[PDB]
Amino acid sequence: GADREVQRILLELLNQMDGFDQNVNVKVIMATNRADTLDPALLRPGRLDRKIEFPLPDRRQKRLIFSTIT
Amino acid sequence: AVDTAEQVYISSLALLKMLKHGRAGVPMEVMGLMLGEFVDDYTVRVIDVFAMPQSGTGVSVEAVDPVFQAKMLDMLKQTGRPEMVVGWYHSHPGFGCWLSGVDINTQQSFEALSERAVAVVVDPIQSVKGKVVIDAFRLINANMMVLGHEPRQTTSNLGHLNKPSIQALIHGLNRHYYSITINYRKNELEQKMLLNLHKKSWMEGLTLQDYSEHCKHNESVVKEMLELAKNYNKAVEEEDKMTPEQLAIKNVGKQDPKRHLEEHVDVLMTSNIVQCLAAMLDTVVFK
Amino acid sequence: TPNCRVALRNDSYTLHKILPNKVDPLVSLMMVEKVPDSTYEMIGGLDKQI
Amino acid sequence: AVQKVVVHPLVLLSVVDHFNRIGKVGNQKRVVGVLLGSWQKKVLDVSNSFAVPFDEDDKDDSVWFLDHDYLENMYGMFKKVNARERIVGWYHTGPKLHKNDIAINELMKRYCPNSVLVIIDVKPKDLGLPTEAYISVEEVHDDGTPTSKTFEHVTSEIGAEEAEEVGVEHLLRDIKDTTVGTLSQRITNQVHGLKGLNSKLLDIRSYLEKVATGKLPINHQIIYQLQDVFNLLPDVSLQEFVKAFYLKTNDQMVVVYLASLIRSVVALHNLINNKIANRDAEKKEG
Amino acid sequence: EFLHAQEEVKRIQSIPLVIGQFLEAVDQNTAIVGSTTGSNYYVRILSTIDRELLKPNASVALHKHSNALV
Repeated sequence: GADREVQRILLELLNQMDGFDQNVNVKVIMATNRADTLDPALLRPGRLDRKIEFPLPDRRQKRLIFSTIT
Repeated sequence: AVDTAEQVYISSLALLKMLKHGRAGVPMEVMGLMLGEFVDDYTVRVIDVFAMPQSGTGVSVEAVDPVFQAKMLDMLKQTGRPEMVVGWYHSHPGFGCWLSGVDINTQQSFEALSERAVAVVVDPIQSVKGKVVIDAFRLINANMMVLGHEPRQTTSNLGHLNKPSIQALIHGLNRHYYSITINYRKNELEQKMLLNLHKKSWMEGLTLQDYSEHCKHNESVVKEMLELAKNYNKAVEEEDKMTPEQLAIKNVGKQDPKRHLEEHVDVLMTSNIVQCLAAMLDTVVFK
Repeated sequence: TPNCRVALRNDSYTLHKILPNKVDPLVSLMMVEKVPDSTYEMIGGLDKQI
Repeated sequence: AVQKVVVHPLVLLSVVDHFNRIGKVGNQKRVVGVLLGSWQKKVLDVSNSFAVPFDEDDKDDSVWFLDHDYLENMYGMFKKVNARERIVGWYHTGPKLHKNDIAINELMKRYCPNSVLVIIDVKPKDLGLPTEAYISVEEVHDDGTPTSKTFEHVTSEIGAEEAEEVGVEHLLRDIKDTTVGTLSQRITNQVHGLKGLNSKLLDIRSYLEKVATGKLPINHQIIYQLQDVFNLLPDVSLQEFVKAFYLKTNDQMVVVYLASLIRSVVALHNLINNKIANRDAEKKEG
Repeated sequence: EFLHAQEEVKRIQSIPLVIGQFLEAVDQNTAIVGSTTGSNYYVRILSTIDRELLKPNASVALHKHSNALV
């Protein structure tokens, strides 16, 4: 059903990010849990390149997180 | 079978009844009959019009109740002034200057009853600020088309400002016979009464209003003209040496010299001096 | 001129003016691309292949 | 009981036409009917009118007749076509009011509890007044004065009916009674505003003079209660202008710097542009 | 008379407008706007408002029954 509409919305967002073309110094970042389902149009280099994974609390870091929060 | 460049002397109160009835029954396409009399063939005059509630059936001849119409006519004869029924009016929000199929049918019944029974289209929704549409036409029999068509008679009057709508052209109405010219009974003792009394502002010109909202208004005025400062700045460095009109056409900015003209500055200047003169006039009155 | 834009009328929809292209700007980028430069001078190390 | 009434620009002309059409055979000068409308928030409005032939005799002002069955049938038809419309009062022409008004009000108040009277000046257009409103109050003239009729005037203002702006603009289309031509129009606004102020205040001065002569009964018990404060209100003290020497004169002097100068500069820019164009055209024509 | 006439013609309804997002200013006195329900139709652009706030793909305001750029 409305999935085609979502695809068209992403297509326009791809159009806008291509229209950006480094004209100014603004930045765009998406946060996702799994990038497997994401469309290749954004996933391909030339539109967005830097892929960063933020893992689980990393027990040594987890104790650091608790100390910071506490 | 004679329909010259006919004109309707519609009355102002008939207009007011039309707009009030249309404003009341907006989406219902309320119906009514235009109370006019054929003093002669083409100088039809309408002095009064009434409002009737459309029945739940819709656009039907029985919706205009005959007994109710007769009682209303008797009431007008006893109190007021009697007037014949040779026309009808209808708020038409659906589309423009033409008649729907049912409207054509009920107008045909009216034409059978009356002599002409003009078909008047008044659009209550399109009339918003300046243009109210009152177009009147006649239904014709099949004989008028097979003879010399365009029943518009030999004169150069109904061709003045005769622009039937495109939906009216493709309907038979406003195309069967002609479009009737409209006139307004702007007689004196009536029109002078309206202009003198209704649009009443007679001692309201003494308002002072020095700084009721004007101190911050002047702040906005300075800010807006500061934008004009940047705009009139931007212009003086554009100012190219290649016939600046050539530069201006392809680089329109609607700046102070071009669109935000001196007239706006005059409006600001007039506003200031008016408050000045009013304050100063009452200051010398304060004795 | 086919594959262009035009202006119509309200009811009869009669032509008013042949507008410039509107389909192309809107859906120019769906899954394709027009000609880039990327000249062969930038391509290097694969001379024996080109 | 109503706080105030507001008359629409919707019924004034209808009443005048009704006066004209029924005055062809009835030259009594007295046209009596009912004004219909609505009263919602202590603001009474009139939306419809109707006239009935009406004859009078000067003998105690008790000779008259109406068509009440036809008038009642009109009200039922008007309510059937528009439920919100109701008889808000009854109107009579002839601003020189006679004594039958109390009998008419008593008879018609079965349609409206707060019966009101309305006078429409069909021929008179004195300054700008189309009509006047009247409220019936007979609950003792004053604290220490004898009984009287005392029909007072509830304040009336001409309202702004909707959808009639299109018609009135098309109707007149000649005077353009709007702020158009801001400078000149406001000058005309100042002109008849002074004309109205001078005429009305002269009327007040004449009333004070005639009260002094005593040829007419004196309604001082409300005249001085309303005019004493008017006279003693301190709008003549000029020391607040001293405290506000720059009341706006600062805005006056910036407008001189920033409206007259700006107009001079832009006009100067146009002329020197034209002079350059004319000089170039003259030199390069041949 | 003509200053009065010039101040006469500038009524333009002066009434509550509506929004259909502008697409792009093709030329002067001609334009293409997109109403929110779609119904993308060519309109006429008045000289009152122009490039100073006529950015290509920003939401604009249009007359209620006219849908004209204001």
